[PDB]
Amino acid sequence: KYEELLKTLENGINSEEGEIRLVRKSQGRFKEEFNFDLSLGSKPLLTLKVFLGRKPYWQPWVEVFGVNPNLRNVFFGSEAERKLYEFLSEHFGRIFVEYFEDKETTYELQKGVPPALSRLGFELLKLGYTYFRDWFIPEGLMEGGHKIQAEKPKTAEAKARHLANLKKEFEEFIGKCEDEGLIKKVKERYNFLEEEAEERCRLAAHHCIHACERYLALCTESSREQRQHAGDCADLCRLAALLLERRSPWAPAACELAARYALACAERCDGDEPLERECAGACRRFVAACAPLL
Amino acid sequence: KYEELLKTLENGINSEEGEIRLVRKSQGRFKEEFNFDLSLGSKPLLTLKVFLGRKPYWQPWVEVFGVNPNLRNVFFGSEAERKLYEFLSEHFGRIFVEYFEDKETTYELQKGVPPALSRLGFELLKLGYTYFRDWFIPEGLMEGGHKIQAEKPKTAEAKARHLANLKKEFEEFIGKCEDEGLIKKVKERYNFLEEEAEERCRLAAHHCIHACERYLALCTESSREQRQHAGDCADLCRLAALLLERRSPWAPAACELAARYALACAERCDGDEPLERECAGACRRFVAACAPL
Amino acid sequence: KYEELLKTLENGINSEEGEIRLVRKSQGRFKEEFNFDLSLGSKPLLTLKVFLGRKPYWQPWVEVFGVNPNLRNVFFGSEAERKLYEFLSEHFGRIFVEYFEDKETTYELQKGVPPALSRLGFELLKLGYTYFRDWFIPEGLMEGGHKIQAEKPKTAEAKARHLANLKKEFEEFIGKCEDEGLIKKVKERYNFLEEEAEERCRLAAHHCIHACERYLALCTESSREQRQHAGDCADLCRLAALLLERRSPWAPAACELAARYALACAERCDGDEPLERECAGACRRFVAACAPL
Amino acid sequence: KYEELLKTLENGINSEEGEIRLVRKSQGRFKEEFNFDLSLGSKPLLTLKVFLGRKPYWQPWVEVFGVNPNLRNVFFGSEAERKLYEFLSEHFGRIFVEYFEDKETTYELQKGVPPALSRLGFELLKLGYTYFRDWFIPEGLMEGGHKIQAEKPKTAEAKARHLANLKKEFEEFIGKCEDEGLIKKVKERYNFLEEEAEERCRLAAHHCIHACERYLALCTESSREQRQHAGDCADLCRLAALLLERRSPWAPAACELAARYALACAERCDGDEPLERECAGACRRFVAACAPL
Amino acid sequence: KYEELLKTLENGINSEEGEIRLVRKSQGRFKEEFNFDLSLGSKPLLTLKVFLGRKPYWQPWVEVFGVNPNLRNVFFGSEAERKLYEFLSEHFGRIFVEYFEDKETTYELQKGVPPALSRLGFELLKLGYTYFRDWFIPEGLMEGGHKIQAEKPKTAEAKARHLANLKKEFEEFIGKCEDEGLIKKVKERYNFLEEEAEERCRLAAHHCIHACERYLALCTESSREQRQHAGDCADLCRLAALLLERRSPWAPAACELAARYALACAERCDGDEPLERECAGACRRFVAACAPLL
Amino acid sequence: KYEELLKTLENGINSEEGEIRLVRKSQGRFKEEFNFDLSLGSKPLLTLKVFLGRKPYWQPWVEVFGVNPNLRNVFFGSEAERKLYEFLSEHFGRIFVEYFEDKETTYELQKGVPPALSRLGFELLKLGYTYFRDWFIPEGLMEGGHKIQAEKPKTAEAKARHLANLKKEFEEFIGKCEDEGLIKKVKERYNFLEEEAEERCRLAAHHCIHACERYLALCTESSREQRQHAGDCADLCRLAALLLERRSPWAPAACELAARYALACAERCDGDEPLERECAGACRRFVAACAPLL
Repeated sequence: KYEELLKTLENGINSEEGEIRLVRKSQGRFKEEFNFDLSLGSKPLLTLKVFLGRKPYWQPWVEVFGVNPNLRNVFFGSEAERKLYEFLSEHFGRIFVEYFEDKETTYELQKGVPPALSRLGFELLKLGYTYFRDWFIPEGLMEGGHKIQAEKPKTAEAKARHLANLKKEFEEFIGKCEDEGLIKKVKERYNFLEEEAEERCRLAAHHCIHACERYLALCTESSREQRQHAGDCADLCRLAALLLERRSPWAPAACELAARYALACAERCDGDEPLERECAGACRRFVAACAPLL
Repeated sequence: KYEELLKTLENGINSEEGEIRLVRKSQGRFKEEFNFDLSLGSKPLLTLKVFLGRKPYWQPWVEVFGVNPNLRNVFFGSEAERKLYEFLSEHFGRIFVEYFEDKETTYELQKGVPPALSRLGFELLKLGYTYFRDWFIPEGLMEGGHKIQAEKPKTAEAKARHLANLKKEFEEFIGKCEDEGLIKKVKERYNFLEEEAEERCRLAAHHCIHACERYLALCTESSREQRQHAGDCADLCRLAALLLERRSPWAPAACELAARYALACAERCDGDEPLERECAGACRRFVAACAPL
Repeated sequence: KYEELLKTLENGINSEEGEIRLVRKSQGRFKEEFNFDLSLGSKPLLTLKVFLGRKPYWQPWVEVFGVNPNLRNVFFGSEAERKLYEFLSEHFGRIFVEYFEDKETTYELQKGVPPALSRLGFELLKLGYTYFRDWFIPEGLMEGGHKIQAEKPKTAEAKARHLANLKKEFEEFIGKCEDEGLIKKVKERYNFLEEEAEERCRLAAHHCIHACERYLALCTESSREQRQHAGDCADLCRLAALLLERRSPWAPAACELAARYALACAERCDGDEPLERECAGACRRFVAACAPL
Repeated sequence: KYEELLKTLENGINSEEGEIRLVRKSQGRFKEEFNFDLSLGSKPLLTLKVFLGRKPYWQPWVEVFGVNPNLRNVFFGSEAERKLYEFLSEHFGRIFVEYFEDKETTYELQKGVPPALSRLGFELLKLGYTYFRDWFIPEGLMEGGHKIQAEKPKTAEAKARHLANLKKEFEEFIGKCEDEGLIKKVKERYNFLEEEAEERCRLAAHHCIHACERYLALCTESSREQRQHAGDCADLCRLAALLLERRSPWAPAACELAARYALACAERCDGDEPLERECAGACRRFVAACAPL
Repeated sequence: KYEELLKTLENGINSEEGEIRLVRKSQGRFKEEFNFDLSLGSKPLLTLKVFLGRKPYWQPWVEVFGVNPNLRNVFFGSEAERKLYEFLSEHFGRIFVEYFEDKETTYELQKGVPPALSRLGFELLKLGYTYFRDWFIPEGLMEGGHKIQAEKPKTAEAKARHLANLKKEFEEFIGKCEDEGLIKKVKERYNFLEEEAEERCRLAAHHCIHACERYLALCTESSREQRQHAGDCADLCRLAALLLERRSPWAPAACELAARYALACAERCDGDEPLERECAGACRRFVAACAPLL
Repeated sequence: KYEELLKTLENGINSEEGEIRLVRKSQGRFKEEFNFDLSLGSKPLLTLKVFLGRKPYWQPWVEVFGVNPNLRNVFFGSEAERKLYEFLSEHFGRIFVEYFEDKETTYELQKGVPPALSRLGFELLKLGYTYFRDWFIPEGLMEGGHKIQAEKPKTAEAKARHLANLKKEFEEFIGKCEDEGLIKKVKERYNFLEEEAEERCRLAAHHCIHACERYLALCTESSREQRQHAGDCADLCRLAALLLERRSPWAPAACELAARYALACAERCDGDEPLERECAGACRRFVAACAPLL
């Protein structure tokens, strides 16, 4: 677990803004803790502070800080930044990021944007981090207190709680804002999250319906509670589909429901056959397509 | 209006228990207020105290009280009771009924049953009265204070307001009660409503549906957030009937979805024109139908 | 007290609509309780139910009810109504008036107008009744429950308590109402009060002013926090009259300042002596005057 | 039940002020409802309006009202009043008494005395009525609304519920009142109760004590958390009597301890058997006794 | 902006307790951040940690810490201390100050004095800092957590909110205290703030009245809404004046009001003339004299 | 005060897990502040950070941190650990302890055990620390934020408030837990606290009763308010005794009360005699035996 990191950074992480490399390393406060100094090309970029974990009670986390102010406009918002986080998410469930050198994000948070929807928070949201905390402790009191903390959801349940929470704070945010430029930006971000879910739902439903359609169709010895299951599930997935194909905002409400009786259709039509292997199957992939919506 | 009454009561109402007749009438405290004493068969039955209204600010109401105790087990739960309320429901939007002589209603109310779902209150609910109050003022203080008051909803908006609250009142009792017979009785009363509600949805959605088709069709100068609104509303309402069609089990969930984005259509398609008047109208008559679900 | 009454009512009250006469009287439920039926001209008018008091614990009160419907558009809004209340205000600190037959009052109350500012309630407000209750108990439950109850303030302290609350009640209605005619009517009723309140201030400040001059002057053994208190109070009250003098627009702000540090003078200059009795007194009669501002 | 009444009232109740007799009776609004007019000596006294009950859902009640004002200083505070309530307490679990003609009660209620501790309410408290309501609806609105309503406790559980609340109501008044005579009167009324409560404890603990001895003794198949429960309860109750024995000053603190772990015995030793029925029973009759302490 | 500081400390800051001089400097955590070590005379005194700002989203701040315990009773409460803060306010809108070595202030805060009214907080209050935070994080958890943070108000509005807030906490404080010595001290402080405002109001009113007096007096073509404006404003300023001349506590309530119709008089009587140049003028200086009261 | 520490650690603190010794020392942030590095036998163990106090406003405190992860299972839970804290309580009223290297305690806190009843918190509870705070600041935000802080009660009053508080949180805890193993552990701990108090109460009562018994017995010129005092107190102490001898849970409720009228008996029966010297005496020792219960 420790070496996937050290070796990945030793070879380097490439980017169009320069290649990201390890400059210096040092032991952190605990035995499972380390400081990694990084360069971009040859110039100093930032430091990672890492804790590797101690099973079972202590999770790994990584802290990115000490960004070179001279690279702040170059780095923040660059594919360099993206590729670094992509790498970190592969290994760390909790991440902290100092935002002093990030003018965009800084500005946005000060205007009340939910943390998950700021320039920087959304980079992490895209990578699956769902629970956010915005720290802004006065540096005069304690330094290094201007950080976004982000964690991946431990269950399907918290994840939905969190997305529900972000949905609430967004709408609450939309309602109090009076910057036309800012609102538009914030909205592109939600849609993009909404949008990617809607497009997979569009298809999973297609092939959930056809699984349900084909199921009740030719499968010989089935119930009527089951041809009412595959029967109705397919029609839910149909309407869900209708709203999503016209890209209507009321689609996920439809998707959410259709998911329930795809789950109900999945759960109860399954067994050993090829058809209920794929009907219940396609439902569950339909039930799955719906979760990141809400 | 008063002569409509005097004529019916003099004429009689037939029932398995005898004819209900006007015995005697008299002028009340007010100008449009009257007391009608009724007999059932050969015996005295009860009094109606009626107010005919003073439009627009004073609604008509009727109070049923002073039941003959010799007839107490004869009247409550009878065709006589139905025939009278069925009758009264046609002229009064507001009704009061003393339930002292009705042990069922009494017992049920004493054990926490919502008034609309009590033996007596339920008869009124069948006839369209949606708002209920259970009064139980001590007689040592003021005479004439054990009454169920019930009202017809003032608007489609109110009609739905009353029913949603009643659903909420229903589940609380259900969960906190521990008498199965009572619970079975009450659930049964509740269930009958839902089933009748589904058939009410079959049509209300219909004259709601041809209303949204009619709205987005010819009404040109509307927003386009509105035609996605009126557009999606209709199809939600389209899918729903389909489930009641086959009388399907996964139906009440859907009308519940379809009703929420039927309300959003009502709210956002406001207007002075005929086209948006009947559109929002037809949507809202569907939602009221939907509430006990 | 009762003979004062019997004599006046037998004698008559003159008005543009006819003479109000005692038709018939009768002993009530209690010893000092009586019903007086009145005629207006040739026709029956209404009943007064009166209580004469049982000092100190039972205040006198009068209830106006049972209005002749043939005269309903004749009486409400008339010299007859004024003459009766103007009369009643001289003997009863508490009054009840059924407003069923008064559509204005009805409508206004139904649309959320505070009772004191309704057509009917306002007549009572003019006569010094400051505390109001709008009762609207359903007649199916209890007969005789649509009444405005109004009371004269028990103290200068109460007098001001009632009026401050009414100002608060006024602005809420103003802001949430969307009927200009009604709002204009109500603001007009409100405005008339303020204007009359300003002239009430012209004098109340006066016999408040010579009271503080009189207080700090000769009363020696008082604190010195008190003479800055009574001292500043007076001059605040001095500057204020000056603005009402010229009937100036920047006036109501000032009495509002002067009233706050008139209250602080009341509160801190307490005492058994005549000098502090009339000082705090005269300050407090000024504040009550000030409240609707 | 009604003939028990008619006979007693016709017969008379003797007292220092004269014989109370039935003057006249009449059928009320309901079947078991009757009005009895009474005379005291040669003069008319008051009316009883009575309800005999309709088991199980309608408790009997009696309302005392319409007192002869010529006798107002004769009746309230008299053997006549005691003899009537002492009598009524034997047939009615619920009582209403108009207190208009009782200045003491009036004054006390007007000055914030809890009803049970007012002159009138206290007479009822002596007879076992534990739940009180002081009604004071304005007569301009509804006639017959100044009454004390008092009820016998429905269970040992309720009996204690009423008394604990009254203790709480007592200390608030005590602390916020500044009339020593009134406070002395009220404390005196309160004190008399506590003293009588202690003797009530002497026995209730007793038939509570032999009940727990009887419980843990032979009842074998009980938990062992229960025999420490029933075990400790009893000894707490054992130590307590010992302090009332000598009528000791450190006593009320102890019954207060012993009552808390008497309640825990009630709560945890539940059961269908006779042995746990009378055990929890005897514990709970002790706690109700304990509450005013 | 950076050099006004470095040079001012290089020449020195004088005081009767010794001269304040720069001993050592060092780069802080960010590029715009620095540590300045200071001496008093020749002896070590304290360190400043400074952030210079990064327009537009990051304000400058300065942190004073690491006070020599040996100079704690000499330094705290001295003109040396005063002159140092006077200098800092000239350049920094936010300041943090460690109070371990300050027995007076420490004691007072522990007794509940609002932070703005403690020995040390009032030194800063005098210099215009209006928003306060009292930090007392356990040093065992985090060191350097016993600090007063103080900021200047960003608007006239917040300033009044803050003064209102301090007025509320003071009165609330007065009411719960039972130390005769402490209360007296706390009160001298409020008065001094109250007092300095009252004395300028005394005069601004004098010359606001005379501006209004002279205005309605000789100015030929004016309205009656305007001779009611200058007319009434002058009389407000008069009463205000009366209460302030007898030094009555109820004066600022009067001053506050008179300000409104001095503002109303200022706003509406102004235009091109010499007289409304100075009438509206004198009102606005009267409206201005009133603000620091409340 | 400073040297009792330095010398005690120089000679060493012994334990069966090895002897605890000073490795290195260093000056802390303040003049009254120090870092002590410690060894177990010859191996590194942990660091103490100490503040010695500055009378009157600043209490001493000590911070234990930087535990060797390699000794974490050896150290935590060992008599070595016990003896170190025993020593610290003798000199410090406030203590902070880092718990990363403590698997037992860590696990338990994460399950909601009141801090005073965790493995580590109870070690301190036994030593008289009564007020607890559980810190778990994210190390990514600030390191060294996973600590238990514990303080001794400043008065008899707070102490009872605290014990009452722990009693409330315990019962509240018992009610929400669903780990049979964990609950049992948590309960042994409360009982042990409850138990040690009950056993002293058993005896103090014995000799309080006999003090009261002997008092009213032979003492010639006494009141009847006094023979009602010693009279009744003895009987309270008797019942209290009865419940405690059968070890009934309802005993301290009895003990609590009996304490009141032992106090009442103590206070009022005392004076110059040998008997009221010991009666009031024995009561007060009875009143005293009761306090740590609740």
